[PDB]
Amino acid sequence: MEIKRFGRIREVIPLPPLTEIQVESYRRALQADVPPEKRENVGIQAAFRETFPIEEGLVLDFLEYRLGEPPFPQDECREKDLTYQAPLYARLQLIHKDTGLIKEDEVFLGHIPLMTEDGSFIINGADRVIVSQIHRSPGVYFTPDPARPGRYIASIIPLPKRGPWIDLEVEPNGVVSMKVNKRKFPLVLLLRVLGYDQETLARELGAYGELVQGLMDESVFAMRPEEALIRLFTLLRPGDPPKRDKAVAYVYGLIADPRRYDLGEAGRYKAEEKLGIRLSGRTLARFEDGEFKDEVFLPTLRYLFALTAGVPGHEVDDIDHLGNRRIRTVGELMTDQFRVGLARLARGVRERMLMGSEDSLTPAKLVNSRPLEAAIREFFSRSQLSQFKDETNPLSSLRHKRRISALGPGGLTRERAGFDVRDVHRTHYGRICPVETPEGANIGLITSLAAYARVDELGFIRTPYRRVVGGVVTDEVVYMTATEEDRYTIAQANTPLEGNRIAAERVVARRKGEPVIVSPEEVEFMDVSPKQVFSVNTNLIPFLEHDDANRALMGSNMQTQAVPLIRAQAPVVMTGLEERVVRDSLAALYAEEDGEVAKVDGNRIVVRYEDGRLVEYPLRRFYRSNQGTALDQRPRVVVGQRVRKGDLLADGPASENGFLALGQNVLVAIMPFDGYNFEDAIVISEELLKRDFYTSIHIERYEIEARDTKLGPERITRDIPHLSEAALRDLDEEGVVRIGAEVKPGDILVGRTSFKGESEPTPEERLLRSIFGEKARDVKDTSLRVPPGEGGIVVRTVRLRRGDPGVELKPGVREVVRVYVAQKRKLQVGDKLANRHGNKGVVAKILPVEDMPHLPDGTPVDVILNPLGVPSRMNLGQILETHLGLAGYFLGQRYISPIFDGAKEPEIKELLAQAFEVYFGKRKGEGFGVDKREVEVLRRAEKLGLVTPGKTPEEQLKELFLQGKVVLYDGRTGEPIEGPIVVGQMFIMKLYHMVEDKMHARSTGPYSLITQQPLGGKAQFGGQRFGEMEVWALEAYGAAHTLQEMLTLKSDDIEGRNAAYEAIIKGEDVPEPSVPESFRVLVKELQALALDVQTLDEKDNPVDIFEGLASK
Amino acid sequence: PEWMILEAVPVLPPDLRPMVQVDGGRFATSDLNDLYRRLINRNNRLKKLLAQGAPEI
DNA sequence: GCATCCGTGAGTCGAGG
DNA sequence: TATAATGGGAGCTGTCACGGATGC
RNA sequence: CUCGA
Repeated sequence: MEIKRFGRIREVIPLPPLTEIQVESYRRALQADVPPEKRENVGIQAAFRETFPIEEGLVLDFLEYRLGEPPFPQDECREKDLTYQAPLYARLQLIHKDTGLIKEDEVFLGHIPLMTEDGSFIINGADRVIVSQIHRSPGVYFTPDPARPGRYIASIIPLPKRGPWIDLEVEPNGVVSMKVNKRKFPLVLLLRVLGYDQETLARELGAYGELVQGLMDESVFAMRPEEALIRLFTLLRPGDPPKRDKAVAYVYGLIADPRRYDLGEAGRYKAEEKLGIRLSGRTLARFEDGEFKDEVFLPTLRYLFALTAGVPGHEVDDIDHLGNRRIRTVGELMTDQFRVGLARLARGVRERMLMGSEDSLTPAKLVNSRPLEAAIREFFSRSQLSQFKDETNPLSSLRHKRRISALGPGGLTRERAGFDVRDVHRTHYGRICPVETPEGANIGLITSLAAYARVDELGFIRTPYRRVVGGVVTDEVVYMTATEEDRYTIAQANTPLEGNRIAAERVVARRKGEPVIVSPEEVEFMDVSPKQVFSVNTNLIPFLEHDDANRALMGSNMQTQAVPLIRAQAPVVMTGLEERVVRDSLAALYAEEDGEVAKVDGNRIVVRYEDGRLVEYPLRRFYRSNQGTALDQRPRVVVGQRVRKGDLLADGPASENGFLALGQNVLVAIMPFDGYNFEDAIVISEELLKRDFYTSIHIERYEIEARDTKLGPERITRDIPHLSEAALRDLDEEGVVRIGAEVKPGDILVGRTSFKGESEPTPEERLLRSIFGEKARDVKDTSLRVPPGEGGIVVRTVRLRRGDPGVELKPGVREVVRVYVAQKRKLQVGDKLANRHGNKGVVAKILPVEDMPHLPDGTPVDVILNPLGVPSRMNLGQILETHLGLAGYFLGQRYISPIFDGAKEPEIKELLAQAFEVYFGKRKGEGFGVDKREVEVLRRAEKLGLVTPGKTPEEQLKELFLQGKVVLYDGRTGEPIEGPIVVGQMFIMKLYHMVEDKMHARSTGPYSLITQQPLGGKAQFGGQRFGEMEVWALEAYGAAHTLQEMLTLKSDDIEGRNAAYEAIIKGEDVPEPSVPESFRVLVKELQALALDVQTLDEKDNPVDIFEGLASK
Repeated sequence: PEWMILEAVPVLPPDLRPMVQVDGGRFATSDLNDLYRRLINRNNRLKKLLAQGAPEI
């Protein structure tokens, strides 16, 4: 159908590669395509360069490394639960200084996980994403002392875990103190160690007002750098014998050692820019010609004194400014863990160099790779920033890759995160979305990269601006940091232009975030697009300018929770980003070059390109994502079709002809309905179910192991004791359910028998056995069954057996069986629906079609939304959408309405007039006049001031239609709703929060080891937690017996719960509870602390709650 | 007052610091067992060191 | 009689993994 | 069971309010 | 940890 697009703002540049923040970072860290000798001293190369040479054979040096090819492809890694990784080899050489002997070898170091094409990893079979971390950039900062107004603190910050934070302060007594590792000492001493004399310090710092006198200490200048050095070593290391070389080693390792102290390149740059100096390396000082040499200290002190005095050109630093906060991407983080592992490896190396034969040492003998592999594995498996990939839909993955976290290792510990870190800073503009952040405790701490934003090589976030010269806007685009941006007057992207010239004499601009009205002469730069302000998710909300930000946050976040439907549609009203999202998420298949489609199949598309080569594209079909949603590609071309470069070949999940399809376009009415849409609840039509709207495919994975035991081996088999043919019906010969079988709760998926624990049959068992004369079998039923509330159709089985090719399981495991079960989920009561404007609700009622409100032409609406959900939410976007939807419904067209560049009311009115002619002219042509009920509604509408009195019925109905309102008949009575109702098409998504996955109940079930209280969680068939507050509720009701029951029979009273169950199945009332087991646990644990806790009666005589069982 | 000093350290019942076999046949155990083992090792070594007339340091 | 260092709290449930 | 060997090596730290010994 | 209320 035709797509009309609104807006006049012409985007000069397209969005950058949306996953480049991952891909380019990791590529930079690995340098795999770079021949060894051409590699830069960055990433893992830099890690190697920091670790080696290893001295005190006497020397082990690093030459180069190489990465081999992955031993297994990605899909295979997903199957066998393997990590997708490449072998890492390092070329090392061992040299004995005296002998001159040189032994060289390439040593295997283990594997390193590889990033897939889409920016993610495969770790032990599961897709993971390394989330970027925001932190304070290294450098030299000056901040106001919160205690002493007029005084300031200098802070020298290096990279995380690459040196201590050093503080310089002017003490109340006038002396300038330095704090390192929580040790306050006079800076004069260190200055002396660096080799400064009173003369130099006087001529350098004398200008400031007497501050320099707090720096003057005769007892410090009366001693040479060595004595000062040892003095400092005593001041920093109490108890440690003040030997010379130990002092030198410690101070060098604290301030000068590049293998231990490291400002980033960013920290170095920032220090240089702030202090107006130049650094040789990235440390605070050097060790040159036997002595220490200053680099940063004197300039820092200079600046501190200058700022304290009031000398112009010196200012404090806003630490939340995005010129002072940077991003650590996957490459950097991984490189850090790699560096740690390498350090451990080096310690191991020196350790081995001390031992063993000293003449027969090879690099292979010295290097144990285990700690490195361990550090890497730990990073990719159990790091905070290494997260289970969200791939509910492609947009989920895309967004997950663009997330920024202030938490994590070296990051902010929560609850120590005040309003400042969580605030939207002015410099977030164009860099970090002001909308997309979590609700609740993570708010402001997890954020999202703005659509046009790019992290630069130093880690600072940059946003694009257009150059403006003499009121003329060039196509030259410059990416700036916030620091750079603060220098210019930057016009808004919606500034009126004739050609490339600014057409208004008053233009809206920013100067350091401050909105200001300026002349075109003053304009230096201009925004590229409104798009650049917001994340990808927020950029998908049409009419965003009409929604309050709090609900925009919700619609934005909820798009990622949308489930791929079997009949998914792109929205009737789009923002124009829906294609780039599909393309960049690598969901869909596109033509590599121009060519002709040779073969089209559900499984594969074969294309013949212009080169004459036949390229075959296999199609991923009914694959299971991390969240169990269906991943499949449908061919969208036919045999013999002529395709150009970049043309669509196959639609992925949530894709409709290359357009992002997160849900369904449905006809909605905005009205109350008998309380069924009370408080955000939603009413829907059964028609939606009838035509499989909001139907989604979900795949669950079940797994079972047969292992070796001390009592005999478990085995997968069909020969399960005491089961009928009815229960074994769908099991194959080997004891595994067949492909295509429908399984329900209780049904066996995989048969398994386990040898019984050494049974001492109770006399009852012996007598019963005698009565029935049947030998008790050696093995028992331990089969994998469908859990309660689950099931569906078996679609795949995987069997891995020990002693078979390519197969080696964990020790003791004989075999592993996996069964995949697919279900087709229809929308049901309790399922969560949402639109892009933050309107969300669960389906409360599914009405038969004859009960739905309907148009005069007999067309029933699909969804009934409550108007009460609008005023206090202030998300009018959804209304406008609906209006446009109405037009689109009758014109058979879709729209692209860009944010802040979207369709305006008048244009929508025009479209609604056009649509009205189709909606009514058809009627008048078919030979029908206006209806009586319509006349009644028109009378009411005249009373409501909605239509002008005097006009004909058609003119008034047209007025209403232009207001987006129509006459609606109650399906139950055939009488019209007394007022005209807003009706139109709306894009609504079904979210992952389905009631099928949430409903859970328990009578009795498994209990905990120590506490003997019910386990938690649906998977463990757990019980609900009756917490402190629920207890308080019962107490406040005075419901003493209910409460005691919760405390005892219902949880952790063993005799009590047993007797209660037996009494209930006998039809007797439940007995009086006794002592909860966790109180006995408490008593014993207090005894273990050597405390004697005694329960006494009223006569102060001990009462034994252990019933003699614990008293000798 | 002297009871604030320990001569005999109590030992919690084993079921409150279990050594249990999990699904796959592997073992899981409480930290209290490692703390207790540290204690017992150091105590026993102390008794042996006293028995063999070790120096003061 | 008054600044300094230390130890301790910082919502709930539920879900995933 | 015997060449001689003799003092470790971790360490990024963006909150807050109170009771306390203290200890300036 | 991430998600939900």
